[PDB]
Amino acid sequence: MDFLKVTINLGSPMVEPGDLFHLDALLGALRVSEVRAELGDGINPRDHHYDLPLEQYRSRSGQWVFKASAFHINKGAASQNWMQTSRINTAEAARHRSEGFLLLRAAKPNPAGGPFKNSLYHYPLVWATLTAYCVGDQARIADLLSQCRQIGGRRGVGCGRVAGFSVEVVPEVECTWALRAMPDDSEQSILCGEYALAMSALQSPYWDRSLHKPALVPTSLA
Amino acid sequence: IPGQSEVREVLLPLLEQSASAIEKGKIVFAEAATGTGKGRMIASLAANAAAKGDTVVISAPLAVTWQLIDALKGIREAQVAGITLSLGRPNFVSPDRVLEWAVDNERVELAAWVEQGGKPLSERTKGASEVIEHELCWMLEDALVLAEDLPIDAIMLSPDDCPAQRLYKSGIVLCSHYMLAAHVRFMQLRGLQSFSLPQAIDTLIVDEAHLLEQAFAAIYSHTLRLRPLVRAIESHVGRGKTPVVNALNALAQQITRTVQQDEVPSLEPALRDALTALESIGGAKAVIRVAIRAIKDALSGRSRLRMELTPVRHFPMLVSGRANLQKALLSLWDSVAGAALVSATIYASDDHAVLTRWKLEVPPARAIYLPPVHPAWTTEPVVLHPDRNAIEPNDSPEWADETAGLITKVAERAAGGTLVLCTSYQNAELLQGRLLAVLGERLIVQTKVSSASMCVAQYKALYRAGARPVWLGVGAAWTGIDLSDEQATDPADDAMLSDLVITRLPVGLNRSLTHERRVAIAGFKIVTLEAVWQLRQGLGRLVRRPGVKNKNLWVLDSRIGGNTPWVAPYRKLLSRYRTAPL
Amino acid sequence: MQIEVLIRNITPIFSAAPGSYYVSLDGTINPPQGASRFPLTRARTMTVVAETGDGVAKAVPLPIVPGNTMRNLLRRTMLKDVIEPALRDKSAQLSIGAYATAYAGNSSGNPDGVPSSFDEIVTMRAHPFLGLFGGGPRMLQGRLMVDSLYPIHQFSQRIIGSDYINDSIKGGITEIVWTRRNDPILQLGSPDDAAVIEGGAQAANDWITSLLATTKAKKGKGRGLKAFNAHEVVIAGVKWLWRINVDRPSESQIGLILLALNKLANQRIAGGHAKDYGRFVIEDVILDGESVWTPSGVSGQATEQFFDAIAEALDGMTSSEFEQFAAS
Amino acid sequence: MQIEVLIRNITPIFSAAPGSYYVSLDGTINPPQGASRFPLTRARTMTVVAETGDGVAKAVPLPIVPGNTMRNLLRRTMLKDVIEPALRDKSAQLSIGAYATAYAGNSSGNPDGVPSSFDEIVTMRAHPFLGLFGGGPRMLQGRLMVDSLYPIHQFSQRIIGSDYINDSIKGGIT
DNA sequence: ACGCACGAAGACCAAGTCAATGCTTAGTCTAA
Repeated sequence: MDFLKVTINLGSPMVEPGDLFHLDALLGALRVSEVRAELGDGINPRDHHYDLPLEQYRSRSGQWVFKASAFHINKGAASQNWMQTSRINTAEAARHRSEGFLLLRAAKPNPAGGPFKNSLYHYPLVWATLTAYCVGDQARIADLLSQCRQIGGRRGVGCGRVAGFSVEVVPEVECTWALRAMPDDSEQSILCGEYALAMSALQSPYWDRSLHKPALVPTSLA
Repeated sequence: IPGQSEVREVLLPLLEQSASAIEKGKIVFAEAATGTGKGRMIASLAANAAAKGDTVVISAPLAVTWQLIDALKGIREAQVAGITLSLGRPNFVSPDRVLEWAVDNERVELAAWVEQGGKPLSERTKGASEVIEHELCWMLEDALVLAEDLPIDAIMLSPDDCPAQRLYKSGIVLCSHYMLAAHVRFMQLRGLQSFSLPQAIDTLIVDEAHLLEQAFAAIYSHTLRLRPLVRAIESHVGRGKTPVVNALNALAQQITRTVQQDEVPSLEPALRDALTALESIGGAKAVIRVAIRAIKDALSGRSRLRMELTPVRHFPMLVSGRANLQKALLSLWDSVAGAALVSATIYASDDHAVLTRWKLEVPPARAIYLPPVHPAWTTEPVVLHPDRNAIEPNDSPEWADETAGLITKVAERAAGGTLVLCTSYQNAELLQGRLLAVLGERLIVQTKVSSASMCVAQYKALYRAGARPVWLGVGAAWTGIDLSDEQATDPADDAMLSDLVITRLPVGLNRSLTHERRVAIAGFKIVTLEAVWQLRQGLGRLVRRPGVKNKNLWVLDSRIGGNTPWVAPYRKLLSRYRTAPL
Repeated sequence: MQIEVLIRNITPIFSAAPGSYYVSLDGTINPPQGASRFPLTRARTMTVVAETGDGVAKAVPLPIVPGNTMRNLLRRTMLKDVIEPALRDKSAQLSIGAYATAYAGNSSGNPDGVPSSFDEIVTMRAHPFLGLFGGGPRMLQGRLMVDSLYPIHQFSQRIIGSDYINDSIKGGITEIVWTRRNDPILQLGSPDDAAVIEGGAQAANDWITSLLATTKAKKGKGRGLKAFNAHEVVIAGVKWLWRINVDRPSESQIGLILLALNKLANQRIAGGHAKDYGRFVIEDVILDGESVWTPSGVSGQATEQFFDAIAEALDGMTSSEFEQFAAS
Repeated sequence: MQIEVLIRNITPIFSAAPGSYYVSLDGTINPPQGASRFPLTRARTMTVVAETGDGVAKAVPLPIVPGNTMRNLLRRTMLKDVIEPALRDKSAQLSIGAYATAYAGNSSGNPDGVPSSFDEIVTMRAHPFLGLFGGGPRMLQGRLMVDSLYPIHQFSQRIIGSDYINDSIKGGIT
């Protein structure tokens, strides 16, 4: 209904997404947040994450996706490998075990695995300006993005705060909405650049492995 | 909004939201460009505030205070509320000392004016005393108009020394920044003289707030004036002069030798000696009482001591005052008053008015920013010549020679009246000698006495005479003075300030101790953007009327051509202006 | 709900950065091969962009405390100060699954993966404590989103903001503290000192001979006690800002957060327990732009409802809720 | 539990700061290469944030005693004056490894890396001496949080609080 | 009497790196 460019500015570094970060997924998450604040936490999230101000592309086989390209990642600084751990305080647990707060009969903790496992994991942190292209209503998209505060992931530890955002109408020739996971039988003329065949979901949520389908994923964006 | 009849299109998108934020209790920051009709929109905001009941106060320098008075007088919805004046002592004359001075000089004009009652004679004062219906006497503006032969500061209301004195205590309040300074002094001292200002006002508007912070620093800083003080004591004071000057000069020499060459422990004996001796200190007692107040302000323990010999005169100097104005003083103003302010240099390129929020302490949630605006006729009708300076802007004579030659060829090429922006008296005096050889009488420069009291009027008269005059501004001319050919109501004449040249960026023009605190806290970034503010302020002299069509600009500093990293904001600022296609 | 906590650390804050980094005696980080090298444990630094030295943008490191560390500190404070005493008052006992879920959100109690009904989600996400910190076998989305402890520094202006410019520090805030470990046997000086040792002089002689032989063998080509090294810490006195947001908080959850903030001063930040690192004092707590920190802790007429709600929740809290949350 | 000990030193306190420093005869630290330089072992100073009357917070050095050094001092004092006399009263003997771990926290430079049993952890953390310091071949968290020795100075007012301002000293103490 | 404790065991190749920040110079008078 109108061609849009979505720009997001970060006040804190975000987790660099391993796979494509799609504008429609973020809009669906914000819509689910709105309907949660309006109805509560008992809602089914799958009943409100398609009520987005984005018009849909449908292929020959009926496979459909939102016209919202995956966010482009331009890094203002080199990616930083962030380290986080996980451990249960062994002395504190021993005290609780002595005092009957904990019902554990096992003699020793096992840092390699089990309840008292120490774990080490890493994820990259990047300073970037999030730009993506979509087809929809400017007013409604801007309203939805107004309540968005964090971008990407690891939001519980405060990664990817939004300093601001901008939604602008741009000519179609700039860059298309196609830079996303398009269905397998999508038309070649609407694809921008090379598209490698891979397994990914076409509708949000994109982490659900039961929804995963063979799809054309942009090579220059993964 | 009442009073919006004269509001121009540029001020329309901002005036309504600024007025709405007033009742919201939110402090807002706006940049009404010079020549966009600031006075009448300030008057409209004042009328809006007066309509809803709460008393109105407005802060402005005296000249623009008169200008705003001229704008607000025609507003009935502003006239509905009682309009009160400013009550500054130097805003009037002695007048008895002034009377005797005029009698001794046989200046019958001043004598007749004072014996008549010192009633208004100038247009601004007459309007402010008649249309506002405020009986006034002994105003210093009329004395200055009658004669420019009163450069001394002894022309000032004697503390022991009237219908205006009755009207001091007898809606809209007219005041400057320093009236607010005096009243915040009153609150901070007694709550924790001229008390006409209400102790709680729901609306204040400041047309020049970027300089309000330095005014508050000035009131909260007391200068010892030690070397001029002892010189004046030797020249005038005769009551036990020898031992008094012995003690004072011993103090001056000891502080100069130890510190220059009460926070500092070594200053404690000097402070004790000054307290013991300077109390020995006639009508000139105020000249010693100011130094006494400076001494006890230093003794107060809340002050920071800055001292150094003058780079030009080598006279020892001591500066004392509160550097901690950011905790209780401005926050007291915020609690007392919900207000708004306007200044052409509020929002920086990347600071987003943070410097404003910090200089003028505002609660983090109470402050609301506004989008920047600029008319097309403010940036387009001027081109910058690429004639850069080839030498570092030091005080070396060769640099002065080269700059003088460059500005001489500029003046020869100059279309009409021109302004050369000189930062300090040192550079001007070093520069005026070379110019006077060629320009001759065409060049006119400020002095310690020569200032905008009569020099701006003389320049305006000479420009109308076709002399193509050159005004070598020094500090004062950087801000406030008007260079718009108001009489030529095309308005596109672009001749009284057809061309203007900048001699330095400048760098570190502000010398307030609060600026030192800010640069210590934040680093060299703050002074660079403050100098950007100053450079933008200097460009404010270029235009003060709409529809200007063709002017020219020259930049003279090797630093802009040296590609040093820190002058990048200046490059960005001047990049907004198209260069001269030479 | 936004919580802004202004934290000034009395003692240096030491959050160890992963990696084997070296330093010389003079203080040069990663000295060249020419001079001697000693191991260094640097503070946790995050690469941030800032306008350093009048530059447009510079990626300079900023010593911070990781957000996960702050989250775990808040969880431990709640557990050890309000939750555990409340459960003990009822003589409640927790299984291993419930305890692991409560203290680290570890799904080891029921790693099968349990479905959660909508009513169960509504009831449990409203729990005063477990709702804030999701996890367990169910592994919900917690309502708590705590930011890292960014220092109020020149480089953190675009992360903290300009609201607290008055407390910023211009220069570097990192300092190197050198540690040393000495062999106690070499410090014996008389048979009275060696009386407590069972071997007496013979044991000390054998220990010293073994040390000398090991040192000679190592010089020619088992590690002794003697060790010299340093660790980098953030200097004491620097102010920090902690930003906490709770998404759709109930009264009980906000009351629990306020109680934890009341009791947070007794805990430490990051590491350094041996050297008493991380000690801090709360200076100001801001709730939705309103200052609430009184000199006697978080108090006021605008927070009595939260305290009453959390006290009521603590009165009726039982271990069965923890077991149900942990699917045990 | 918080313990605050107020200490006035009769004799000067000298804690060596690692690294080579030089001073001239006049007293100038790190003199220019033209003048004569002499080796100097400075007293250890830890950078601290100090506020002044101007309200600006700046990083200034402060001569202190390291927390580790005087933690070891406390450990040695306890062992020499309380623990070891008690052991010797009953003719109790410690092995060389036990003595080394009691006085330094470890019997060797290589930690075991094997977790301790819960009952052992509880018993050791209930020990009057071992509970305070912990350590051992298997890292045990001690109960003793010990801080460095901060002189009561204008620079340390932010650190040690304002309740000891009556004993502060203005000028340099080095 | 199913649940939990507790050792043995089985994959097993294996480098190159370890700074990220420096920067200048005197006008104001419009409250006691």
